[PDB]
Amino acid sequence: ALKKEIGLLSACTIIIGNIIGSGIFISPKGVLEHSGSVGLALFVWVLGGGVTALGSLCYAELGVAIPKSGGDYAYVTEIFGGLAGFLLLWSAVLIMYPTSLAVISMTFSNYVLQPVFPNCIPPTTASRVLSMACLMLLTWVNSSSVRWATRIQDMFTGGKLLALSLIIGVGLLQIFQGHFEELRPSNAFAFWMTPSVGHLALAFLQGSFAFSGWNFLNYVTEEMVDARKNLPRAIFISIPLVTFVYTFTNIAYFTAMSPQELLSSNAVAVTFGEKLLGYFSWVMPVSVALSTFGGINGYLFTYSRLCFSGAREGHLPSLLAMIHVRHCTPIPALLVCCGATAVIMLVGDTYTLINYVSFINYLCYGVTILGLLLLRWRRPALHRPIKVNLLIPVAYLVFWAFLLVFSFISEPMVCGVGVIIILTGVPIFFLGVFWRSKPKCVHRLTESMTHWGQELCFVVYPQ
Amino acid sequence: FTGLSKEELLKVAGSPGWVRTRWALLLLFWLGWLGMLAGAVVIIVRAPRCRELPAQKWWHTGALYRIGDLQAFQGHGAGNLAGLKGRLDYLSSLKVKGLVLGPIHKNQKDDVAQTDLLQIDPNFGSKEDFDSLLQSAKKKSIRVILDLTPNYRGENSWFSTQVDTVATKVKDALEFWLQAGVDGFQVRDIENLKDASSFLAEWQNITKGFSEDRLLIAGTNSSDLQQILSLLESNKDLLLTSSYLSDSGSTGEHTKSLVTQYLNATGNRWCSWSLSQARLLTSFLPAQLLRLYQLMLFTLPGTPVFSYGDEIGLDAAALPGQPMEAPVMLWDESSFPDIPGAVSANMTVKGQSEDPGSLLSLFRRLSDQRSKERSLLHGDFHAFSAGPGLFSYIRHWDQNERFLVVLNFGDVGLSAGLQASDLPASASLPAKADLLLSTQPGREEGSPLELERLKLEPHEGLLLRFPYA
Ligand SMILES: *[C@@H]1O[C@H](CO)[C@@H](O[C@@H]2O[C@H](CO)[C@@H](O)[C@H](O)[C@H]2NC(C)=O)[C@H](O)[C@H]1NC(C)=O
Ligand SMILES: *[C@@H]1O[C@H](CO)[C@@H](O)[C@H](O)[C@H]1NC(C)=O
Ligand SMILES: *[C@@H]1O[C@H](CO)[C@@H](O)[C@H](O)[C@H]1NC(C)=O
Ligand SMILES: *[C@@H]1O[C@H](CO)[C@@H](O)[C@H](O)[C@H]1NC(C)=O
Repeated sequence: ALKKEIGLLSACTIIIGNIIGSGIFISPKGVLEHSGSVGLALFVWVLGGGVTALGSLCYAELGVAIPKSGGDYAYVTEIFGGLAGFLLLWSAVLIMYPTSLAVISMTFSNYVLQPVFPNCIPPTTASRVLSMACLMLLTWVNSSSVRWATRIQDMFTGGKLLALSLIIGVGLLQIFQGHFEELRPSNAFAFWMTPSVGHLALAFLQGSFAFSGWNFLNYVTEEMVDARKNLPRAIFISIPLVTFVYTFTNIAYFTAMSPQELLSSNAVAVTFGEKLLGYFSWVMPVSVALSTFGGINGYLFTYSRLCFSGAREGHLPSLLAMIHVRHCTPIPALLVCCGATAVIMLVGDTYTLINYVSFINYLCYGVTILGLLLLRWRRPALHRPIKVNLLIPVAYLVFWAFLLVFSFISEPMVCGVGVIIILTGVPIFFLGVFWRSKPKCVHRLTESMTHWGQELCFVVYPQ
Repeated sequence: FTGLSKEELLKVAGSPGWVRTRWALLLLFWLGWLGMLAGAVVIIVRAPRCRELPAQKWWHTGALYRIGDLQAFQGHGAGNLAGLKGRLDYLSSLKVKGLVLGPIHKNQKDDVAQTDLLQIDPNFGSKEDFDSLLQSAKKKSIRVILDLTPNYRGENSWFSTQVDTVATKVKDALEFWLQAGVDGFQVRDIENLKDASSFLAEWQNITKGFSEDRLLIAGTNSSDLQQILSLLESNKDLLLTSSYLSDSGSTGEHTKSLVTQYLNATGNRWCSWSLSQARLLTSFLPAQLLRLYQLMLFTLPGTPVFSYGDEIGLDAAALPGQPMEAPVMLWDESSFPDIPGAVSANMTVKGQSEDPGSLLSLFRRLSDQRSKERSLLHGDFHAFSAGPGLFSYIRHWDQNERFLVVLNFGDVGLSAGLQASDLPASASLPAKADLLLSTQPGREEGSPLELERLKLEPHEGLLLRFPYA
């Protein structure tokens, strides 16, 4: 067995660290661009929280129904069969996770060099090297142990909470200072609209990127003590706090200055910090870097547990799913995730790839909701200690359908390319699992490579 | 399962040969991580620094809007400050950064005994109407500059009597008006004031004493360069509006000589660009050049100053029976009771806010660009040689989006004929550059156009934009 030591507090901190990343410091400009008004921009931030809460309730019910590890992928594998499960695993390993890790690391590097060049952009090579350095350090500390990773996650969650509380207090102080000319019902809707189409599709699809990662606690299961009670409790506790933090943070972002100043500045947090503090404003951006450093770990802790559980069932090469005696940690899985994140780094401007990940983690959220709806009728004999009232999957399904249709019309080329990329994994499935009794040249090579990696990394195969 | 077992591994991986390699590989990774971290610091240190912002004032960031006759600005019905209160929305839409209000003190005639600067004319309102305008203007980030010239209803701007009593009452006027809250002052026709250099030094001294963000503007009708520079020998933060740029403009070479010779003479200080102290552009230019000139004044390195009605091309020569010193602003076609029916659809403010091909649309697009980009705000200005009658220059601050403006004042079309080896290597013109807008509609925007074989049309201006290179 790997371990059973993740308590309620550790799981809650995992969820907060996964949710709170680079989204809150990057999204509020974009959501203010397509919405056009402060009120409509805040509408997206306040409704995405409700949608995420509905999805969280559905996932909590589904995860207490099926105790198997590797959530979001075990459910689909069991319900829709091997093919849909393999497609979801392929998309999650190749699209969702490395892109999010690259975006988080690049944000960390860009915001940690802000005081050095606070009038222009830093050199690209230095940013790439800093991001790769922090990725390598964090993958090493993850491969070293699990208790250290949990402790680091807890300290960084505390740090993000403190930084966001400081920002919320600084933004709030203007209620007593009388600086609430913005959000005043007089001005209120300072702007109405400009287009006459569904441009809100790529405002929800860009504002619901700071909400990504709320389902990741389901991946770290078989490592959670008393999953039947602690998982639903953590899911029910984390989401309201995140929504309350994010809405008020956006309120403070729009209260201190004008929408145009977000529409021009590329340092949304830095402008606020330098205006409302003047001197000693160097404290906030470093905290942002600190904040972002709490994200990468929270990803590498769960990503490694996905690619692990995705290799036991034969959907991934047998060289993974490795357990290392003397502090069991999936070492080759962690190396694979770090390398996969690194290869994306050779291609820049992934801030245009937020649409990519945000489309893919809507497709493979509607699919799981559909699986839950199907299993609700097909197998009503399952023991479900925590149950959710119906119409929640239906509401999430209609919202999901609307967002898909309205986001597949605005910019079709990139979405179609991504759909083709996730769909071309079926031949890989057929060549890997569906095709059996291969010539000896395949088995001998596979066994030799597995044994070599085994001897190199000093692991044991759970099987 | 597929791999080896724990016991087999321990028998084969506990012997020397594997414990050394993993320790060697662990050392190699640690050396690489520190080697990458040290390499990043080397690149960061061996990198150029970023230039520092020059701490701009409130009048560096946009144009100013002179209004001469408050009565004629609205016409009938409203002729006081309360009447202007409802029209600040239009000015805010224009993205101007100041308001040079016309004289408001009670002036009866050339009799200086009862001519005082410390009270407002009853026709313009009162103190509570005046002050309410200021804070409402502040809520729209609009600064108010008060004009005070003791004699404006007569032919002499400073009376024919002595200058002792007018100077001391003007000095007392500022002390009252700074306490009131005005953000600047203006004096017109200082050439009628004896030894104007000394008094301007005192007024600049007193006004800047109250605060550092205050302004003082002076107006002259002289166009001689030597006369203009005479007032600036003792003052450094003086905005001088004069007829220097006027009395010419038929050829682009003359304007190029006038602009270039002015800037090096003053040492590239901050200046104000305006064709006249208190009169519109139409009094000096034909109707076909208003679009071109409004492009020049919004990219030259200074603070452009416009009179009211210059964004709509208001002209008193197109409407009979209009005084030259106080034309009535044309809100609609019913604003001029005399000879009704001669006002067309493009001579009204409401008739140009929906057509993206009118002067007001061009004024608002240019105004937004001026107060947005760092190159236009506080960037260096460099002009290079071009073809006959062609005026071209580049704006670039440190590394921001470079701008390229090309103007053809001739009446015949020709090629731009742009050439290299005359610009600093920091912002050398590339082979192709994007186009933002053109004076004459008909061209496309956003496409990278070539500059080697670029062609120009009569009385046309281009506003290109190319990135850092
Ligand atoms: C600019 O203003 C000056 C000063 O008012 C004008 O100078 C006047 O010139 C006429 C013509 O000889 C004289 O009769 C006046 O006595 C001058 N004024 C003074 C105060 O001495 C000058 O003509 C103006 N220039 C333009 C182009 O309008
Ligand atoms: C300007 O003001 C300062 C401050 O008192 C004073 O010392 C100086 O004499 C003044 N100069 C003139 C020309 O009024
Ligand atoms: C401005 O005048 C000075 C003095 O003659 C001269 O050296 C300088 O070249 C002039 N400026 C330009 C741009 O030629
Ligand atoms: C502008 O008004 C003039 C005045 O009659 C008219 O001749 C011209 O056609 C108008 N232009 C447009 C574009 O309507």
